Amino acid sequence: TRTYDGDGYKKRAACLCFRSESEEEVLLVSSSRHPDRWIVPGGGMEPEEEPSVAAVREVCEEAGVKGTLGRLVGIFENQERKHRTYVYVLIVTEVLEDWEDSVNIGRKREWFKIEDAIKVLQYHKPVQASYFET
Ligand SMILES: O=P(O)(O)O[C@H]1[C@H](OP(=O)(O)O)[C@@H](OP(=O)(O)O)[C@H](OP(=O)(O)O)[C@@H](OP(=O)(O)O)[C@H]1OP(=O)(O)O
Ligand SMILES: [Cl-]
Ligand SMILES: [Cl-]
Ligand SMILES: [Mg+2]
Repeated sequence: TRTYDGDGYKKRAACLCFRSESEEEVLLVSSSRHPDRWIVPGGGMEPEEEPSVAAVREVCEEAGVKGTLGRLVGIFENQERKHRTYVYVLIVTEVLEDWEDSVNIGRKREWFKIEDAIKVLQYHKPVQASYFET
């Protein structure tokens, strides 16, 4: 069930999934519509679901990782698609071999240096590239 802010923006949460507390390498996943493209894992908040809980759930489902939830980076809007995403830091400590989206849609995941994550996100996901700006 999709959820919405009072202005009709779809509510989402995502994590920047870093290998370590150095925050030098981040985990991206393949787009569902266009698997040769990369995105930051994330998705819709469920009814009454805390944003931090949605963020951790979505990255388990999409990226097959778990770890130590860190700070909220910020809340980011996509004007064209009308959604508003809470973006958290997650320090990955568990990498699961088979995860929901690997099994269901053959979703891929890959580690990127921050500068390379920004590069591959820029064309189709410039707001997600902006997650990294600070
Ligand atoms: O229309 P697309 O380009 O395929 O994009 C879709 C769409 O995102 P937009 O809202 O930016 O269009 C989905 O959202 P809904 O249509 O379900 O509201 C989203 O699902 P989430 O917001 O829950 O992530 C899904 O992404 P995914 O399959 O990664 O969950 C994402 O496709 P991509 O981001 O993979 O291209
Ligand atoms: Cl790192
Ligand atoms: Cl976006
Ligand atoms: Mg998603």
